[PDB]
Amino acid sequence: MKTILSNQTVDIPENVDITLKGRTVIVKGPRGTLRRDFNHINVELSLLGKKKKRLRVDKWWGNRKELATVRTICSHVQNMIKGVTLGFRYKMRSVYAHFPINVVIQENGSLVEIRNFLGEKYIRRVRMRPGVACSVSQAQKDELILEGNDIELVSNSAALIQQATTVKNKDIRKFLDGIYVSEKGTVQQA
Amino acid sequence: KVACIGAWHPARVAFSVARAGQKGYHHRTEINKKIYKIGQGYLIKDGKLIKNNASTDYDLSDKSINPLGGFVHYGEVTNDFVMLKGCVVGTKKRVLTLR
Amino acid sequence: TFKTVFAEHISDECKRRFYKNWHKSKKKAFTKYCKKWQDEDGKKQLEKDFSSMKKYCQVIRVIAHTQMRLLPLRQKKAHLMEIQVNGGTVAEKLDWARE
Amino acid sequence: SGRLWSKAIFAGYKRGLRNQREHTALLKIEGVYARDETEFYLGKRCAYVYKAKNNTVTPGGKPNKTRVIWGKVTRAHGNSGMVRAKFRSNLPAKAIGHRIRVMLYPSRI
Amino acid sequence: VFRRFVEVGRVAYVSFGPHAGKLVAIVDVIDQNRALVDGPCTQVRRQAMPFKCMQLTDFILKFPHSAHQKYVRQAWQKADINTKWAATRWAKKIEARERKAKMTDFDRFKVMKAKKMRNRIIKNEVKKLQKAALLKASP
Amino acid sequence: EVQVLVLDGRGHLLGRLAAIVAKQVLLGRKVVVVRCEGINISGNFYRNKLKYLAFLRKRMNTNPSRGPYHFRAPSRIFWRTVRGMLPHKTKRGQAALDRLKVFDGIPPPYDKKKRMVVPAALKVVRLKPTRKFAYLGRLAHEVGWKYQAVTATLEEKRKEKAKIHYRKKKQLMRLRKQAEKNVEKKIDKYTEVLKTHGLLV
RNA sequence: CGCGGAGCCUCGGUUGGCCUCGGAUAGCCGGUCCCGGGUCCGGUGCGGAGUGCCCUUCGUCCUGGGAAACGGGGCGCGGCCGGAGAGGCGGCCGCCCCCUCGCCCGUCACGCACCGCACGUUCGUGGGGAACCUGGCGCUAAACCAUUCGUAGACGACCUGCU
Ligand SMILES: [Mg+2]
Ligand SMILES: [Mg+2]
Ligand SMILES: [Mg+2]
Repeated sequence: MKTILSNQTVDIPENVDITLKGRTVIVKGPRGTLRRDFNHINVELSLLGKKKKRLRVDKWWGNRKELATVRTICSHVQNMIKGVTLGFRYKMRSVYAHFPINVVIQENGSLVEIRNFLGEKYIRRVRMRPGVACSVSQAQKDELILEGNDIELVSNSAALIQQATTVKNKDIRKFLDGIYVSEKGTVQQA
Repeated sequence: KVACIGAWHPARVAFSVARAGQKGYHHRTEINKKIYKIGQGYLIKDGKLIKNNASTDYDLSDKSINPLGGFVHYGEVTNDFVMLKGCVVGTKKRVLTLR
Repeated sequence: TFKTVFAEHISDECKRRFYKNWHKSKKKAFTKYCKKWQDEDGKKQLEKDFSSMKKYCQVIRVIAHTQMRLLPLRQKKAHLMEIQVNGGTVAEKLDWARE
Repeated sequence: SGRLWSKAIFAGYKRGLRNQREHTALLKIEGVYARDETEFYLGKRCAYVYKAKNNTVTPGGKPNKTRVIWGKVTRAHGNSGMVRAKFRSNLPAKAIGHRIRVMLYPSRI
Repeated sequence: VFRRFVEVGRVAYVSFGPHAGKLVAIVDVIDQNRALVDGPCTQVRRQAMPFKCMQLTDFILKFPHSAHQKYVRQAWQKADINTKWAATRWAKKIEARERKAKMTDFDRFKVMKAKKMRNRIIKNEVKKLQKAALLKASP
Repeated sequence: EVQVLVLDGRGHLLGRLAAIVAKQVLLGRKVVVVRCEGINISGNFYRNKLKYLAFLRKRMNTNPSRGPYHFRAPSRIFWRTVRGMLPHKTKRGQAALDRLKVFDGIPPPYDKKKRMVVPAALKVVRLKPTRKFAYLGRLAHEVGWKYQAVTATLEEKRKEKAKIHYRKKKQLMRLRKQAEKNVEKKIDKYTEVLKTHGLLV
């Protein structure tokens, strides 16, 4: 079984004008621009319309494993389109039982530093990805508010600072301390 | 002696077993020797030479770095010198490369 | 190694290094070489050998020697050494070394 | 003027894996790499021209020091070019990987 | 990407096999590898061919799948495929490629003299065109 | 045929190119393989690295200075695969193996000569595109080759001298095409003879 | 420095060249208008093509017509420039100097035309080794031993010194 054709189309709003340089999607919107190549996948990308501009992607004689990469491309393109019109925003709370975790942001949101995690002296310093700007909230008492265009960089920067606050050599069913991603939202809430 | 120089198999003496031969005169590079003093040589200044390069600001004696009778098997040090902490490779009069 | 340039006046304690028997030699080392520092057709060869060394080389090393006549030792033959020059660009560390 | 013979490589002798028969040589003619392409060459004279120390006689000239071992291309060998050739005396093993001339004598064109 | 498609009516060019060099038309598709295939005006009777033998052209005929011989013959004849072919560059390249092969020893001589002269004029002319482009004296 | 055979190494699979080379070297045929960092190996990277690290453990434990010599440049890894396809204990295979010159990058005897490509040994011909492969230049770097940075800086310098050559060569090609329109009333006789006999479509 | 000559000895292979984009492969290549790009126009079973391209070699004399005339030829001199990854190579100029021949198509005849027959044809003034004549321009050393040293040492080796 190899399926003759499996396609999936993506609707593009009027804010963003994507281009196709082969298998490279350059999405360009109000919040900046983005770029990924999909040259590790054999698909054909084509812009369709003249007024609405869909984006199809076809596979042509794929087996089952190749047929899964079609909708992932569509999902990455849709996270590009959401990223350059709404943008990504992760709010993450700092959970502590006794020792208040003190986060102070270093140079222009590129570096955070974490002081008092489980009452110890070593200072965590974890650098954000290029493009992700972290911040300390004013809505609540202690949550970080980091945001950016690309989803795989905003999410990686939350994962670096969550794995920076790991409890070692203790039971982690008590000792629930750390900074954990509390919600995965957007800027410019539609 | 070394009593056993290998098992039956491998039917050969390995390169890792201690054997007799040359000791010393090997090139060696040792690190992290701290400089304690860069000493100044004998210079002739006002007709008579100032020779106090082993003086401190706590000793103030007019003595050179030379011990009485000179350095044994070497001679006397009239030039600039370096005072390193500890021991370094080679005999006396050995040329040392210090980087 | 790309290109080597020597100075015009090398002293006898350094020229003694190039011989195994100084006493039987005619002391002829670097004698046809030194005349191209006082030439014109050989002079222009020297600054082509600096400027090509300025535009190709990445590592510069100066060739220096000790001066054994300040030492109380029996040896008169000096020790040559290549000591490399760190810091700056290659053109910057080259005309430093020519001074 | 001009080359006027077609150039071939002496590959080896007719052999099995652990036996070789030195009376039949195997040639690779440059240009032909299929068995249907090799019918042109199937009667052609062929020579192994080499030089030695002493002078020998030359038919049509003064004594050179070139010597020739003459042969014929007899049949095809395999599926890709590769004729096999029968020489008057067997080729020395020094010749393996050197030039053998293929001559265009007896013609059928 | 992908301007030429296997479909019913697509005219292909058979590249090897026994019917090598013949235009032919795709009548129906079998099992991803083979195609029912008919050349009514190129002496290829209806049969099965693997897709690796055939090379797609730009020509498409209009008939439904698995029609008989006469409906692909008359679709061939109007919008005449035999004369649109041998006007494309691709049929001209094939025509030139075999008449170079069937070139005798004397015709190789006449071409050799002609090309040797023709490259004298062109080489002489490019000497003049690049010394006239060399006459440039502006900062 | 007395010239050498210059093969670009890039894009070629290691053991498919090696059987092509080893049969040519035994038939006479001087051959030079340049740019051996571009040689590919099929299977994903970590798999092929383990096969080299498993090779790095075979050493004569009595005296490893006698042992298998584990060459670590990409040119000398390729040189041992073609040696394994040669009868190198005989005089014929030793006289083969010095008809073969292997290079990392493209040295200045061979940078101004046009390279050949063996299509029966290419990655785009011999692998399915959804199969993982590796690079001989990368894999040699993790096993101890000192010089992929200096070889990359000398390949990017070679290519920018080669771009200048191309756009001047291509600048003469449009002067020659310009000439063929200037002189066409005086070569129309000769472009008919060439067009009749299969030249000049 | 010469091919400058004369001969040798010895090792043999070889039988025209290709003087360079980088890469992509579910895409490439080539031209072009406006600020290396966007446009636009072509090509794509690669024809601006290695399934390719370039050189072509009977020699001359009579004699015409085309191509040419900004040319050809000189190990011609003189200068300049490029190239370092193994540059061992590639250019551009100035003056002299000969040739209007060499490239195509034609007139015109001639050359041992050696009497059917093989190793012919190149690279090539090949590599290597001795000896000789002819010219110019040059050049005038070390190493080892003996000796001394003791930073070294079984012995050799090593480190040293000597108007
Ligand atoms: Mg515990
Ligand atoms: Mg010969
Ligand atoms: Mg090592």
